[PDB]
Amino acid sequence: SGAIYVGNYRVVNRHLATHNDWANLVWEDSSRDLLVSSTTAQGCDTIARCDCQTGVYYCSSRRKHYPVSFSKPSLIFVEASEYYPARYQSHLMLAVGHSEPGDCGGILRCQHGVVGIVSTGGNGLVGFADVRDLLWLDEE
Ligand SMILES: COc1ccccc1CC(=O)N1CCO[C@@H](C(N)=O)C1
Ligand SMILES: [Zn+2]
Repeated sequence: SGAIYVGNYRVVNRHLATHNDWANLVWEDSSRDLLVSSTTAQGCDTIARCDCQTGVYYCSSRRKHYPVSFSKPSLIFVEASEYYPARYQSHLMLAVGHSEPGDCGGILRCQHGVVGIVSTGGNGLVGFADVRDLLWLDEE
């Protein structure tokens, strides 16, 4: 589990969104596994606006943050899971690292701020849903 709290937005994996998230919906995209809902309180996270390919992510199944090198956001075939059939997920970045299903939501960050959240995994890989192109998270 896990979310990004920036401004009056909450960014979560679409497959982990709650009824309150759907009832206060700002934007959602199944092909990216992302959903954004509105919040009453202002958050403290800031979004990275860069093309870094190195950063650090939180892994809840190890209670640890790991440094990683990750690929640029792209269209990748992801195997079937409990939440989606096997399909192409867009804006996904891959790294070598530990991830279990419940690790979804962990933040990936670089020197500039939050880059994305854990979305996929398996066999020593971890995939992150990028948020650096969502410029509207910084305003309104
Ligand atoms: C954290 O992912 C792991 C890790 C190890 C093994 C399996 C998973 C589960 C997984 O790949 N999912 C969860 C549901 O959403 C899927 C998606 N975003 O397409 C991806
Ligand atoms: Zn950066």
